[PDB]
Parts: sequence; C-alpha cells; structure tokens
Amino acid sequence: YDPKKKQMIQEIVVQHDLEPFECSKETAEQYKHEHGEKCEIFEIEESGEYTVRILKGATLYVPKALRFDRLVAGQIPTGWDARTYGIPEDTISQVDP
Amino acid sequence: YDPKKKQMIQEIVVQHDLEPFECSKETAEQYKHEHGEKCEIFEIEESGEYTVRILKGATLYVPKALRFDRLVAGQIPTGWDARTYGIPEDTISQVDP
Amino acid sequence: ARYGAAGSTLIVVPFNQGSKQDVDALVQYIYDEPKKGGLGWDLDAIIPF
Amino acid sequence: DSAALDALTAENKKLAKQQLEVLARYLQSRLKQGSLKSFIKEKEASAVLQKELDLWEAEHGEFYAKGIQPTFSALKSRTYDSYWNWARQDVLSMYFDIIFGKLTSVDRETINQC
Amino acid sequence: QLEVLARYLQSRLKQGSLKSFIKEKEASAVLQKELDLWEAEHGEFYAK
Amino acid sequence: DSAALDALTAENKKLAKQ
Amino acid sequence: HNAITRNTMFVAKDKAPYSDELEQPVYLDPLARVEENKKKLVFSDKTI
Amino acid sequence: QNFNQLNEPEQFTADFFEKFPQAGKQLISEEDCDYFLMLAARPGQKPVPFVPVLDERFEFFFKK
Amino acid sequence: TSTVANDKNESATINNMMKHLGRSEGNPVFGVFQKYLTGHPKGAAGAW
Repeated sequence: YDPKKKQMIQEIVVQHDLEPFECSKETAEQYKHEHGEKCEIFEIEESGEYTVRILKGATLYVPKALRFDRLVAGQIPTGWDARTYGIPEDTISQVDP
Repeated sequence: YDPKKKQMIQEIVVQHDLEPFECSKETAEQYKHEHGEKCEIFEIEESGEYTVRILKGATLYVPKALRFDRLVAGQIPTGWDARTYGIPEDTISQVDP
Repeated sequence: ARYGAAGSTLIVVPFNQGSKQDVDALVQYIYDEPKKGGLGWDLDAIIPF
Repeated sequence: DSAALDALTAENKKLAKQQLEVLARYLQSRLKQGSLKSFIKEKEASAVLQKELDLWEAEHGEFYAKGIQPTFSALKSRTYDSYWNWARQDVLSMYFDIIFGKLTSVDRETINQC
Repeated sequence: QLEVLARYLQSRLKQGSLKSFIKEKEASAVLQKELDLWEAEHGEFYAK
Repeated sequence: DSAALDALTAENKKLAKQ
Repeated sequence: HNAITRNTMFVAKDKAPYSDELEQPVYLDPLARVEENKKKLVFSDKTI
Repeated sequence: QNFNQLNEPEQFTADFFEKFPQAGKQLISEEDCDYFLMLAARPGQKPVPFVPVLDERFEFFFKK
Repeated sequence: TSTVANDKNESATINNMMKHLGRSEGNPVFGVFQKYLTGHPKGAAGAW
C-alpha cells in the first residue's frame, strides 16, 4: 500500500473490440455469462483452452492511481514479527494481523 | 445482486494497445500515475480534455460472472419500506438498511 | 408420523413406472448396499398398483 | 445525388472486399470454412436426428413421449424412521386434547391413536 | 489488415462461422439427448 | 446529402487511419 | 392504529428533552426528571 | 336486519352491546373514527347535531 | 485525538466534572495526551 499511489479501478465502456486472449473453459464461460452479446468465446480444438474476445460496448475496469494525501500513520515498528514472540507459522498464515 | 450472475473482475495483462479514449485531465493523470510506461496521456488542445491510450503489457480488469449456488435466503418481505413506518427520506438515504 | 410403528421406515422416492430406466434404477437403489448409495434391502413383498 | 453517393459507397465496398479476399487467400484463411460449410453440415445432421425423432413421436404419440421421461433419483429419496420422536409428539398432542376437552375415550379416533 | 478490412466492411469472419456452428451443434446435442432417451427406454431392436 | 457525403468521407478516413 | 393509518409509527425526535443551556445541569443531577409542557415531555430548570 | 329496528334504539343498543361486550371495553379504532367522521358528513343527510372534530371541517360542522 | 471538537469537548467535560464535584480551586488535573506519541489506534486507544 503506497498512499502516494492508491490503486483504484475506473469503469469504461469500450469503443473497439479487444483482440482475443486465451483462458480456460471456466473463465471463458464466466466472461460470456457476464458480458454475453458483448463477448465472444470459442474453443481452441487443438488444445482445449478458450479464446475470449471483448467486443465494442463491453465494460472494462482499467486501474488508476490516486495521489492520496494521508501519508503518515502511527505504525508498529518496522520488522515487528509474530515469529519473534513464538507464534507459529500456521497461526500466522491463518489469522489476521 | 443476481446470485446466478455474481459479478467478479479478472485481471488480464493486455497483449495489444487499446484504441485511445477520452476523459478529464484528472482521470488521465491518475491513469498515467498508475500505469506509466504502459499508459499514454495527451491533451486535446481544442477542448481541454485528455486522451488516454492503454498500451501492451498494461493490467486490465475485465468483468466476469459466476453462477453462484446459494440462491435462497430468508429475506424481509418484498415491498418492506422504512417509509411506511415514518422514517424520513433523509435518514433513509443517510443510514444503512 | 401418525402411523409409523416401531421399526417401520417409509422411503418416498420419485419413480416413473412408465420408464424402463426408473424400474431398473429403483430396484438397483433398493438392493444396492448403503455404501453404494442404495438401501441394501431384500423385498419381502411387492405391491405394483 | 443519393444514387451517386450509393454508387461511390458500393465501389469503395467492392474495393475493400476484393482486398479482403486477396488477404484471406494469402493467409490461407477460409472465410467460409468454419462458416456455412460446417453450419450446413451440422444442420443436415440435426435434420437426420429430427427425422429419427419424428419417427419415434409419430409411432408413439405425445403423451407416451412425455410419460417415458425418467424421474427416479436416489438424491430425492425421503426416509422417515423417527417413530421414537413422533410417538412422544402424538402422546402429548392427545394429552392436551384430553385436558382441553377436544377428546373423549368413546371416540374411536382415540382408540386408533392409542 | 484482414481484420481492419472486415471491420470496415462490417463483414463478420465468425458470424456464419463458429457461432451458427456451435449453436447448431447445441441443437443437435439436444435432439440427441431426446433420441438417447427413446433408445434407452426402448432398446435397439424395438427402435429398428 | 452533405451529411451522407461527410459520413462517407469519415468512413474512408477511418479505414485509412486504421 | 393512528401510526398504521398514517405511516407515522417512527417519529424522529428533532430536539433533546433538554435545551443546550439545561443539557449539562440535567446531566449532573440524578434527580432531574422531565415534565410535561405543551404536550411535550421536556426538561425544565425548575427540576434541576 | 333493517334500520326500522332503530326506532326504539335504547333496547336495541342494549341487546347489541350485550352481544358485543368487548365493544364497551375497546376504544374506537382510528378506522372507525374516520368512518364516523365520514358518516357525520355524508351528503343527502341532515348534518349531525354535534361537532365531532376540530379540523378544516370545523366551520362545516359548526354552521350547517 | 488532536481534533478541534474532541479536544475542546473533552477539556470542557473534565472541567465541568471537577467544577460540579467541588474540586478545590487551584487543583487542576494534569492532562496526558498519549496520542501525540502513539497516534489514535481507534479501539486500542483506551487500552494504551
């Protein structure tokens, strides 16, 4: 998290068909379910994967960054680790900070 | 919220430069801040707005839909309104359901 | 609930006697062992009304 | 005139189409291999299947057709064996009927429930 | 260049192609499902 | 019409630019 | 019955039972009780 | 059954509220209060000899 | 919390508490403002 580069996504309607990109059958089916007439899914019979073409009028989310003005927080000292207190790795991976 | 059409967004790296689109100076600057060498921002001197071109290698979020399998919930009767109980419109717009 | 006596078990199944597949599948489900999803029962009577 | 404009549009479209065919020929991309060949072939296959289906439905009729539909599924089995709970439920239900005056021993429904 | 010309002409290189084809394939699959129902319910000898 | 002629000009310019 | 007929079941209170001047004096008196005035239950300095 | 039974209404009232004892215990609902105010102003009827409500119709009830 | 309303309101609240409880004049409570050093960790505030 870089507050000077706070990541956001902006909704845009496309005015041009994107070139097809490859993905699995499940993801292609999900894309077609979401978009429909604004998406085109086709199987590559050679492999089994699918090509997805997003068409004109579809909705994309292009990331954007916002220079956020709150750069200072009172943070636990850098290098603070639960490991140094004997908390096991599985608990660290399971539980929240 | 249609659980049969649960909307999600999937990250894709673009393998082709999208055709440029128009937007405000602020949004174009935010796009350039996020992407950088993978975005290109240019003022339309005729108007003042900005043209944004997303280049090859940029990250896009294309929506997809997931057929979710929990279609049944115990919901307050349809047509239930806080208005019929005398709760004012400003409170309805301010507070959570 | 009103009539089922001790030891009695009533199994309601959907079934189309007008299809061969339902007949075969039903007898297979009645006679298959519980570990295969059946009942593991041996019918002492049949009443095909 | 609109006729002249349409003629110009047709000439431009003709040039673009000729360039399109030349490029497709160069690429060995067939603009009607996945199209219209495969489509009329699958349509013929569907026609054959529909011929067999028409045979079946004309030989048997609509009612027989929709009646031979399988409906059995082991996942729709509903097993009822909790006589142990239903016995106490019914005992209490009859007890409160007695104490509220909805039941007397003379009634044969009482003897049936007992 | 091929795609640019097709876009200019509004000629779809995958409209008769591969859309109509996957649709007719799905229709044939439905018909084959009904046929499989009939043939499994009656058998091969009764069918012929 | 001039609108139709301008539309044709725009279409040709669009093809050339693509 | 009035609330159901008139959709006035919830009556948002615009003002507290005490004025801004009597807010803290009421806070600091455990015996301060609201009294009726013009059909509205409000805090009065007589009870503080 | 017929309003001619109300030409001697005291005994009829007694029988009515002997049949409906809860009526003499329950306050008049808002629905029935609105109905009462509408019957007090039904057209084609002699204006009632009392004032039921103080509202925009108070002049109507007071003067007619 | 180093916010206008919060600091003003809290100083006023403590002052009124002591004034009503008859704290002898010239005996102020010393105020500690840990958040200057530790920040404001929302829920962990009162614990710190």
